[PDB]
Amino acid sequence: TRTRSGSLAAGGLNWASLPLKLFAGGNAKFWHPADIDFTRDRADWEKLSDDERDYATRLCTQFIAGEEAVTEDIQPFMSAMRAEGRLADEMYLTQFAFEEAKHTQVFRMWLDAVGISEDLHRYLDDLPAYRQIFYAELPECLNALSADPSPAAQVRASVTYNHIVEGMLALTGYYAWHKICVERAILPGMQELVRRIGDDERRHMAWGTFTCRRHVAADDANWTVFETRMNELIPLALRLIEEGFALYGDQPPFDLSKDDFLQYSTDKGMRRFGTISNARGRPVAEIDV
Amino acid sequence: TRTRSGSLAAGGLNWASLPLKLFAGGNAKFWHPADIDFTRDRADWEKLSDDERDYATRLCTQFIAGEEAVTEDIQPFMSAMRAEGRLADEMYLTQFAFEEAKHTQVFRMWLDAVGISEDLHRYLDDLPAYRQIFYAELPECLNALSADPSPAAQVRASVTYNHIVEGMLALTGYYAWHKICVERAILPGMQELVRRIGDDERRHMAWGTFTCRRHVAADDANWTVFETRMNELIPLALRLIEEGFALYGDQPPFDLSKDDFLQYSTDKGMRRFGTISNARGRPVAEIDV
Ligand SMILES: CCCCCCCCCCCCCC(=O)O
Ligand SMILES: CCCCCCCCCCCCCC(=O)O
Ligand SMILES: [Fe+3]
Ligand SMILES: [Fe+3]
Ligand SMILES: [Mn+3]
Ligand SMILES: [Mn+3]
Repeated sequence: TRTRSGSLAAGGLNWASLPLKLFAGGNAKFWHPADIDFTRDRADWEKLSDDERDYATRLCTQFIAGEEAVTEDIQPFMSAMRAEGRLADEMYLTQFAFEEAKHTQVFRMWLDAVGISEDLHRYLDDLPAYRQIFYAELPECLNALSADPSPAAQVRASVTYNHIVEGMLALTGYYAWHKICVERAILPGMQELVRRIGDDERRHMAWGTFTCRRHVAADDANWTVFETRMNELIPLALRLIEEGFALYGDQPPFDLSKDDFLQYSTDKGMRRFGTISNARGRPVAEIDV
Repeated sequence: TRTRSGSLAAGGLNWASLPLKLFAGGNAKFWHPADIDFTRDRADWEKLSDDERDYATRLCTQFIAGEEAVTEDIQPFMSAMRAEGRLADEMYLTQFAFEEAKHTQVFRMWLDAVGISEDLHRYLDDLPAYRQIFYAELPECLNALSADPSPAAQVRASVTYNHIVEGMLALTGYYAWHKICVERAILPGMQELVRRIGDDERRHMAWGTFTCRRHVAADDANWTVFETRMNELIPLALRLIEEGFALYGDQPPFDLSKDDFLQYSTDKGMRRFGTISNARGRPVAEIDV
């Protein structure tokens, strides 16, 4: 439904804007899935116990379905950016979406490398909080942006996507793979993939932080939205973590500590608020363009 | 609105499917905008005549606005792929969209390198066919997919996007930059950018070809759709080319021949049909999955 082109504006694009800096970062730090050596993970995998394989398969399942979900569910944000006339942010989000596709790809390649070929949905059957987040909260909230690209809708969506799903859940998951792999010096392919996905995620989270901060600065009502949505989801995220532990008698393999993981995740969620609240009362110019 | 996850299916993803082969290709052949040396183009640029700069600025304007448009307008196709349950195609399209963003980026960097900072919309004022394609036909047709992800809607959208805008117009534009730059051995940064964008475009067009072929094979009614939409747009594309020549008295700089360019573009459009018509009557298995 088009009238003008952002790329043709006087002065061009502002390469110093956050989304364009992130885009350039993603270009400089682009990594190739074909560069990750998976040829050693199967040997480690076969040496694990049944329980250890079960746990790691279930963690992997949660990951790859989550990547897939974000790949799909990020799309309405691109639409919102277009509605706001923010080409640089739209550009950034194309990279974001591509990266999530590539995350989906690399987990799939790891699964293939370790010999996993069965339907994995069964690993989500007993994780109702997971399904509530990834099959309901995330798509429903993101999809709202198609009809309502308002600052309030953006903030709600960014909380769900960037601050909870990435900021709380994915980071806690990376910590889980850390606990599984590092001290035992196993699964070097997984380890490498997690490092690289982590690196991409740093940018995705920077974008989400930026997005909430600029709306918060512009209108303190958006702080309301932020705080409310965070407080709604933190317990649901924590329930996901709890349900996962419960399936293993709260004593999973790899010596994972339920209390450690709840503390970690809580910290990750809690630390989010401060990072946004600092935008309150700031000239939007100090935050944006 | 989610129920299952494609990434969790028995047997995983099919790495041999066309969209996944293209995705892997795009990963292997990823190019960095920061690798293109632009530091020599300004010197060449300043040696051109006013007329030559005018013509090339207008060609560049058409390009970068077109990249921007496709970056934006590809999005509804991702939605259609999701509706069809085709995760591999969705994945591919994230890469496609990212690449168009990066195309937009690199043309913007070239403009900056040559010292162009004015608002460029004025270069489109006298190109009404351009505006009709890029501001009306392309967004309207693509946007239809949001509400109607049917095979017929997909085919119409793919004709507009892949077969006309890329297949006919962009290819003719690459030929224009070839005529401008190669024999004179100028603008090595432009030349390099055009080669790299060309390489990405080969994949985008492969995807569009695949998409039309699989719907055509599945139902010959989709051949109707294809043929009709092509025949509707070819004259509009040719009018775009004509209007561009007319502004320069049908004798632009760089010794460009109107008749040569009309023949080239016509050939590019015409050659499209055969590539799709061969899918008629074929088992879809010979074309897809
Ligand atoms: C004890 C560990 C429980 C950790 C929870 C695992 C859930 C994985 C969430 C995946 C989200 C991916 C989102 C993204 O890539 O941006
Ligand atoms: C005599 C030359 C006239 C050529 C027409 C120039 C129009 C440029 C179209 C740009 C389309 C970009 C689409 C894409 O990148 O996929
Ligand atoms: Fe992410
Ligand atoms: Fe393209
Ligand atoms: Mn990810
Ligand atoms: Mn392009």
